[PDB]
Amino acid sequence: SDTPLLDQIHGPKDLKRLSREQLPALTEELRGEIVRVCSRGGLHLASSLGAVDIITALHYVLDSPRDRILFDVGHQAYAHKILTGRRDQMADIKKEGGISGFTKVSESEHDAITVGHASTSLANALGMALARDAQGKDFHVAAVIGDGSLTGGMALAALNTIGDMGRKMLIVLNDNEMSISENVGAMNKFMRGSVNPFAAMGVRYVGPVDGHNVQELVWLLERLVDLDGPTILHIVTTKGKGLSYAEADPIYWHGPAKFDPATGEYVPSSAYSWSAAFGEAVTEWAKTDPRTFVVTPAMREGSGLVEFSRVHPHRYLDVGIAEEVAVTTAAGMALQGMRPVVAIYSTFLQRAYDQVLHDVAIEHLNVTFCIDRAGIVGADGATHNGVFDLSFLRSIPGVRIGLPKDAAELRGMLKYAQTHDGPFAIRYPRGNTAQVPAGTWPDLKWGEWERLKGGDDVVILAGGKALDYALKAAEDLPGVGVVNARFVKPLDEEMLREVGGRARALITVEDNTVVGGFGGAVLEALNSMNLHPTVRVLGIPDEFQEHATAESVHARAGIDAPAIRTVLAELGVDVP
Amino acid sequence: SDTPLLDQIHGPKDLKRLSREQLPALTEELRGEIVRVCSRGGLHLASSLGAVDIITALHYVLDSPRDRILFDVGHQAYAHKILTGRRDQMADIKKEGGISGFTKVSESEHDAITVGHASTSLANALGMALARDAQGKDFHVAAVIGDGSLTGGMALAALNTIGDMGRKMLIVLNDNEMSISENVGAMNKFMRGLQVQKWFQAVEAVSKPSVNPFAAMGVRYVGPVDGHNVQELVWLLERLVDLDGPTILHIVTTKGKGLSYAEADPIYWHGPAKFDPATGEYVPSSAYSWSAAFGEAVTEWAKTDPRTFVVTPAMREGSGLVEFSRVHPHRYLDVGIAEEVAVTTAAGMALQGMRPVVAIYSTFLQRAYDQVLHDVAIEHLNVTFCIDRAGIVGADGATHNGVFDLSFLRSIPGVRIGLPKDAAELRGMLKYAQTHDGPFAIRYPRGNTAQVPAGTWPDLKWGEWERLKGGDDVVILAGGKALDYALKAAEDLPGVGVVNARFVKPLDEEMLREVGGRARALITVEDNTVVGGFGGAVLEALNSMNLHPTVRVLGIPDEFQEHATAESVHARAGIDAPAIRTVLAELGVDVPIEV
Ligand SMILES: Cc1ncc(C[n+]2c([C@@](C)(O)P(=O)(O)OCCc3cn([C@H](Cc4ccccc4)C(=O)O)nn3)sc(CCOP(=O)(O)OP(=O)(O)O)c2C)c(N)n1
Ligand SMILES: Cc1ncc(C[n+]2c([C@@](C)(O)P(=O)(O)OCCc3cn([C@H](Cc4ccccc4)C(=O)O)nn3)sc(CCOP(=O)(O)OP(=O)(O)O)c2C)c(N)n1
Ligand SMILES: [Mg+2]
Ligand SMILES: [Mg+2]
Ligand code: NA
Ligand code: NA
Repeated sequence: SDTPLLDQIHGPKDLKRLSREQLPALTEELRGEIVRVCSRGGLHLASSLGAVDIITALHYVLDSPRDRILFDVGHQAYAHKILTGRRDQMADIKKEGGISGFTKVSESEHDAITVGHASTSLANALGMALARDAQGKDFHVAAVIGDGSLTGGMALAALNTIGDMGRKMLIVLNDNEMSISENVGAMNKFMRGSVNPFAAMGVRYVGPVDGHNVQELVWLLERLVDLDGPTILHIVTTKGKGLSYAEADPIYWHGPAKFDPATGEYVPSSAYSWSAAFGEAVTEWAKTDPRTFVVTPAMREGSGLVEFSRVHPHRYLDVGIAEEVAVTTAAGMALQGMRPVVAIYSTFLQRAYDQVLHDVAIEHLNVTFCIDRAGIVGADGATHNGVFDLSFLRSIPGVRIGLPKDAAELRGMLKYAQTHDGPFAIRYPRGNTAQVPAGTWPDLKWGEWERLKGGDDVVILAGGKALDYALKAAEDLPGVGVVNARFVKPLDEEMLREVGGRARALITVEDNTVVGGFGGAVLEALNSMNLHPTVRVLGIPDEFQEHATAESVHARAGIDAPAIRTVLAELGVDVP
Repeated sequence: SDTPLLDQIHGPKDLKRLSREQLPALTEELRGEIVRVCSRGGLHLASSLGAVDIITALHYVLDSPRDRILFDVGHQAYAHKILTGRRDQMADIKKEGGISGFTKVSESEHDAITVGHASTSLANALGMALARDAQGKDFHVAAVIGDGSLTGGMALAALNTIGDMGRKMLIVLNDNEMSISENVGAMNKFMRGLQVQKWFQAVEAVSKPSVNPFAAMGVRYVGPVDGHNVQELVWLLERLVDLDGPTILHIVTTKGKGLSYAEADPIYWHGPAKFDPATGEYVPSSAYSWSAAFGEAVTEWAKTDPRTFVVTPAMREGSGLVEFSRVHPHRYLDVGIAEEVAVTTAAGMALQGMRPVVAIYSTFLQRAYDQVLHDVAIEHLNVTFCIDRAGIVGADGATHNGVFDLSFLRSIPGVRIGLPKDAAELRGMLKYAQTHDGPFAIRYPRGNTAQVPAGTWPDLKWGEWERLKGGDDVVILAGGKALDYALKAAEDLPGVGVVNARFVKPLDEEMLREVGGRARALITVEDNTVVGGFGGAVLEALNSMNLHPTVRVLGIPDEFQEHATAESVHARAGIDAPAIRTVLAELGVDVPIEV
């Protein structure tokens, strides 16, 4: 066996039987294990490699699950799961029925918080420490937060309260100068250069120290965890530590495809994502529109903006992991005559709900939202599934919402949004779509749907990913109409009145929760028109969806093509 | 006239014609004017009094509307409106048809941002500065932010970006150590030990011909300086606004400066009732608010439940928690103006076996949407939300009307939602939430309700509605404030049923199926937007049951509601008792005519 030490470790108690001089050899076994686990692709390789040493030291010094160790985001905690009885389960991580890719309270007593969104560790740790003190208990509370997660407002404000309350707790700042891209912000710049950067926070500050010296970290943790008041242990790590290819390019190896550990060669994703279609469109648009300015909250790569940032460096802003700052900064730009575009994932847009409502919508400002990862994202599970934006955006006055069926319709909606007054949201899923020629800028009327298949018996209303399911479902069913419901706000009131009054039954399909989303909008509009057709609302149930493929989630949610055909048969359609 | 200088000032241009030595006399006129404006009650007296001198200095040095002066919250900007052509309109401020109580872009070219929620000034200012630089323009950008607003995460994160971009802009930190209550947080404690610097007489001006609390932000830091020395503020602003990179000017002000009663108690005088400026005596609010009913209930509950822990984001007074904080000091937490921290801290408490209660206004709960969804709901944690100012709040207008919580909470899996009709039902819902698994939200309006005896703790079944008026022909479904309208509307209409729909999540599926299948028409009423709220929930449930009765959904339209009385907003929205009677007549009910 290549891992003699790890073979005897089934929990933190087994780990403590090792001597301190054996810990360096253990971290090497852990790194090799993490490399093999991630070699199949789609996992958080570089972040978990960087955190191996601090995780080993923390579990060697602390007594989990009696002590609580909290991970921010949780993507860097593969060594934590390997050391807490889940080594064998790492083979199926993020697979349906397997363990989560992040720490999850229901999965293990050793997982103190359920995470996926960034910057929640500090407020969670404060609550646990206050609860401990209120109950008269004495256990240790420790939080591991990266330099990227520290840019979030809810981490900075929580630290302000933590310094005020002065309770026993340890914060490990895992500083590798990386987020997904290189980290941004003034704090990141300041820390690159004997002063306590958190002196105004009233928090004890130790470091920076070598985040890969596992024996020194153990020695340090032993002399800090029992001190009075909160402490920040600032460690410096190399993202991807232990794999030369990952250290050289920590951006790609943050989430590599299937790769060969001996050569570093990986499967290039030669697909054309929706993200690349947006990036191509907005890079093209900004060439002729000097008012366009793109803001991302730390997702230049995921949103498809690498080429944009290179071609338009003076129209690009990365605010770090601060979705709230991204939206309100865009509002200020719109107030000064710009045409800002906020590129943001649906799940992360949840963080900026009040900024959309209060800072953008009240004055009806010219902010365009290009919303990636809309709908079920799949393997990242409940913390990342973007199945709520059709509900929470819809109830904001003046926020228009569109769902493009392809890249040409995306360009048409972006063009409309950038040339018309007020806020517009354009949401599209994880996945691929056909490339269109440069200069494709069709004119569309916002709010007008388009019928794609004839039929008056039963008519399916769907947009985006749900529309692909609907067209496939009605593929061989004459008389089943399909309408591209590419606008959720406003609805096509004229076509809905006509179709709702003439059809015996309607089906709405949405890659969104059924609660208050597109189906609810259709029912509200039909009621206002005093029309009462039979309607089957298909969508994600009012339940969080665990990690699986999006197709599996959609099959069990009842929105894929076979599920629609079953509903069609229930409505009396002659399905073969 | 008592105000000879102000009588000749109709804008910043007139102000600049004064000499610097006349500015102290002008601030005295402005303070007297603000006191008279606020004497009718219901206005932000102490904050605007504290900000008189910095506002006068900013308009004397800068050139609004060419330069942009941004106010965080905007409640401290009465002197700003008086100096920008709105002096006469101050008599009708926050009244329907009058000017807003906060700065508003559509109201004046001098109002750079529309505000009400705190901590938005810094990100807005950053966007304006980036837009200015992208367009090649050269105007000044200045933001005024209080020490309370600086506790918000979106202000701290924006400052981190502001230091990174390094653009020309000025941030005035208006530090009075007050939020509503005394300010909290480590930054407030740290700045208490900072000594005031004397620049204009000129010790500090000679020293540079001592620590920066924002050193890690890469921002120039000047101060703290006397925030009431208007000539020194002018002298400082002239020598700062044209420098490269961002600057924080830290000023120290006294909340309520100029009125002895307000300086002595800046908490009450943050928003005083009708008062006599010569005596300081004010009309006491002898009413019993929903806030007081919640405060009494949770203070009583925590005596027998050591797991209860109340968290507020800087709203101890408004949420009714003053007595709680005194009776249960070790079970009370104020996180500052950081709703996001309040909810996630409560999540951490629930994970360690506590029974936290988050007290929060509906409009401010919007700030914590993701923390409710991601940090509380995914693991179905024991957080109870007691939501004040639910529905239309009225005079504070669009930035404060809490008409969205029945929509954004309803689509979060596992979040139960209740609307108590009175204090006994509030206690019943609080009792249920604190003894059952998962998150619960209890929302109630600004306004009053009868006091109930101590020890009132009824048992209710969460999710069960209660019929209050007989009738199967037409049935009104409403809860909370909307229910009072419904009962008043059907008061003399036998056969018009009224159901206390006191639970929005879940609905009473059993009663809705029976009533929806037997009634020819239903009316839903909600103090909430009609988009995705209670009416939408009923339509979704009726559709799942394949029931198609006539349904009239009454609620707030899909439009922001400007400042007015709640009664005026509800009259025009169509949910008050006369509007319901009109709908009943449209549905064929024999409603007595008035002729
Ligand atoms: C509030 C908020 N805002 C943003 C984020 C996003 N984010 C985090 C993550 C885990 O969602 P993300 O990986 O981006 O997955 C976003 C969703 C996603 C998934 N796929 C996969 C491809 C794939 C990607 C990554 C790994 C494996 C496969 C696909 O589609 O095939 N593509 N995209 S992590 C981080 C930096 C932390 O920086 P630090 O705190 O310094 O930590 P450090 O790594 O340096 O140790 C950031 C910014 C967040 N959490 N929360
Ligand atoms: C995200 C967020 N969270 C919270 C707030 C609340 N808040 C602000 C306000 C203007 O809503 P609020 O007044 O509380 O009105 C809240 C709504 C409200 C209205 N009535 C009236 C009673 C009344 C109150 C006030 C004036 C007049 C009458 C009623 O019903 O009869 N009762 N309640 S102001 C501030 C401190 C800033 O501190 P600083 O930044 O340091 O400024 P400083 O004052 O020191 O100069 C805070 C915390 C906010 N903005 N944004
Ligand atoms: Mg990092
Ligand atoms: Mg203050
Ligand atoms: Na626009
Ligand atoms: Na509970």
